[PDB]
Amino acid sequence: SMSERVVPNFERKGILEKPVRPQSRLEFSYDNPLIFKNLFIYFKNLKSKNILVRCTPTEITFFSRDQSQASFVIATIDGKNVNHYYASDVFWLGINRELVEKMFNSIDRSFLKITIVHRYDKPETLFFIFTDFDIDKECTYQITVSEPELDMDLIEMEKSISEERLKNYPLRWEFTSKQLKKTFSDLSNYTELVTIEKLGGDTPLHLYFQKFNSISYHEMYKSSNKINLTSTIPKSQVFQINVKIAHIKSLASAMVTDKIRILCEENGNLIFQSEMDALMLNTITL
Amino acid sequence: SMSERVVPNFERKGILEKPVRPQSRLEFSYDNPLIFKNLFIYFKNLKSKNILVRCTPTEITFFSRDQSQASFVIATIDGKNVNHYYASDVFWLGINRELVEKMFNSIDRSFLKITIVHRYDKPETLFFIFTDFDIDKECTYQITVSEPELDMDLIEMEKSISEERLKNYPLRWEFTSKQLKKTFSDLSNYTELVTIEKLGGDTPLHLYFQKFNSISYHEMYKSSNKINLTSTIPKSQVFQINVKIAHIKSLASAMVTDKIRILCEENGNLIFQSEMDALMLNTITL
Amino acid sequence: SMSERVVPNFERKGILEKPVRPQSRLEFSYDNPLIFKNLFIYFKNLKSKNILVRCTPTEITFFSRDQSQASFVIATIDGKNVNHYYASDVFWLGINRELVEKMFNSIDRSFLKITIVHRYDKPETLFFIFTDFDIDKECTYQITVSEPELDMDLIEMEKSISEERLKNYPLRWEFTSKQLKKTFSDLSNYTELVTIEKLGGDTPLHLYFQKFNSISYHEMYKSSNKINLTSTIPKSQVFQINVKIAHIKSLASAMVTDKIRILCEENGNLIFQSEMDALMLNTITL
Repeated sequence: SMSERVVPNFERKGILEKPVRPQSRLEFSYDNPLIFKNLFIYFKNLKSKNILVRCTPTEITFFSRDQSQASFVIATIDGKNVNHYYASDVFWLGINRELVEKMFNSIDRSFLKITIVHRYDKPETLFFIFTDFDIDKECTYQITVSEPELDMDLIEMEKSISEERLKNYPLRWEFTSKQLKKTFSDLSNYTELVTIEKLGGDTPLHLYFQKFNSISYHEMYKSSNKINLTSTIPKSQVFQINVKIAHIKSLASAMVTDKIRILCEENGNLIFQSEMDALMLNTITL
Repeated sequence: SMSERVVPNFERKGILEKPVRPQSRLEFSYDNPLIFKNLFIYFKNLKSKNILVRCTPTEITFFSRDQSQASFVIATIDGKNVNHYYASDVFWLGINRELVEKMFNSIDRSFLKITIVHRYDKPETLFFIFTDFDIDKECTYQITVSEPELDMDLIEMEKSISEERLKNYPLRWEFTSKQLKKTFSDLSNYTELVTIEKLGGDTPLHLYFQKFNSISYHEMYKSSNKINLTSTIPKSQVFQINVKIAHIKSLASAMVTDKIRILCEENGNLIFQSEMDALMLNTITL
Repeated sequence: SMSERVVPNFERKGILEKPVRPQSRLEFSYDNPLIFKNLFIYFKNLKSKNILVRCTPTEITFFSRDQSQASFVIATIDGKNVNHYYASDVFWLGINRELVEKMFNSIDRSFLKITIVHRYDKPETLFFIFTDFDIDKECTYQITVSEPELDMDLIEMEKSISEERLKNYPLRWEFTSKQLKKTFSDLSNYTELVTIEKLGGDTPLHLYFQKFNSISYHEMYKSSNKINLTSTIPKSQVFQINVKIAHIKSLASAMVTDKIRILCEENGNLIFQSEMDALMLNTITL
């Protein structure tokens, strides 16, 4: 094609009125395939067995829970922010994560494009196409998919991440993926639980654990503006919850996105919002 | 000496009429010692036990087979393309690969020169000298070698790589070491055998495997010019062979050279030619 | 603060007349925390169980021996070469290395400052504070320390590294940490002991081992000026000792400093002096 390395001249067309191929129930193309690799490293870290996929004319969404059933994951890729998107209607698919694990891990910088196709022809087949433009090499995966495991709680977890319900969480801040990784990797060296504490007002955010007669650790954020922290905790009121380290380390080590928004409420539930390009990743740990 | 790091001022003299030292049956010197490290990483990947060495007044050749006896390796370093070469006559040596494994792995960028000396004085000793010019440090290895294991098939494998016999292979193309590594690493994630298929004419090269009800994988090269593919397969004739992944991954992971020429024939035999600087590496898998 | 990354504007004030906080028996601050990480990688490589710490109004010193009891380590950080130092008197502390192992390993480039505080308030607590200036994040470790294990030989090992006793060692040279690592890693591939030999006069330094009928290895330094070698061995006199590889590889792999001074005497005792910035590291292997 056009090479200097191949110069990537891709157009972000978004949602199309009709597919290129007539039997396509879904046509997806994206110029950032590493998004899918990091997403499924996250699914691997969570030891998720099955990935629920919902395709609508506007976006595709991947649902999953971790093995310990504590964390819920909702990853939606917006069709208007990708290079090519069409979906005929609302249909669902089920993918075994172990089957596609190595396929997603095979994504490297030699692939400038990922294509996903589902056809009425093969109702139990999902096509994944990775394209190497340096040598015009097309790598096509034929993945056998099933009709979805119902999991009716997804109707309640998609409501839990609504913006009406989100702007009432009293404590929120932002970490880079590097910062979230460092905090919860260092914490995992000594503890499985960490206390998150914040006094009402302009006091620092505190993360700490205490072990008598050996080691106590306290990490304190003395400038709330530098982590985009906002708090609605009443003055002279103490916000204090304990959260598990394991699932947060799984998301942090996956490095799925650039920045990560952390939202906390008083009964211990956290929400992690990791938005990058076309991918909006939400983690609900209850 | 002359340093800015030491400025390497080495001369490629080639073959000499007589050695520097009088008792030298073989004097070899080369300014690219990493060639030998990658060559013996390959020998290690193949689990080769013994390396057969033939020294002639024109070149030195290393023979070996893999543990499964499927692959044959012929690596010859041309005396006219190295910095210093002399050999009195045609003689053979045998090296235990396990004995010299760590020695070759010790080669790094601090060594700007490898020297190999065999003397009539010590008929069962092979000298390997690595020189660090930053501190004038000379690292000398005294390796005990044996008289060679006969292996008479080498007379038939050196004939098999003749250019008369090579230009009749109907299917050939070229991969970079990175491309050959990616193809056969990704293949090894799901299969032990891959089908190589090519229809006569200007059709794409196809590599694929099929597993019912789980995963099928197909990688297709839509531009034969971009992989230097040439085919003599008759029009409307189908070339189709199955090849083992393991031994090819061993060569690809060794990253011995820059480019790799792949030659296929209809009964499944492959030949890999990897030529870099003074080293010509041939892999015959039958 | 002042950011372009945060521009580090730290002052090296040295020793202060009185602490900032009134109850501080020791106040230590340093703008090179990676020194402590490499120091405790060394302590980990030696499998040291307990670290003896002596704090004086002029400097802080860390003592330890390796598990095999062959090597002694004396690491002193000079208070006049750090950013902030005060100590009320001469007192001693004991630290369990396993307890603080992960804490020191958590030091990365996101921390521009390490602070160590001991208070009369908490006599069995040592505070370690790492500061991330990008987000004003303060990571405080509360380490439980004990009153020191007496180990009276430290009075004899601190005398052994006196400059009066050091300038009589007949053989000394200097390696970069990369060179010391390469020599004793390559040696560890084939041997547990290496012979160090030097003939009196301007002859090369020799390091070698010999194994009959398999492999002999000889590394020779043909330019003594390039490794800053000085010898007081009488002419036509042979200096020859055998030294263990393990403990030297532990120091070399730790990469604690830039250069390393090696001192040898005729009864096999070695001394390694590794001085970097505020840290002076001495290794005595008897």
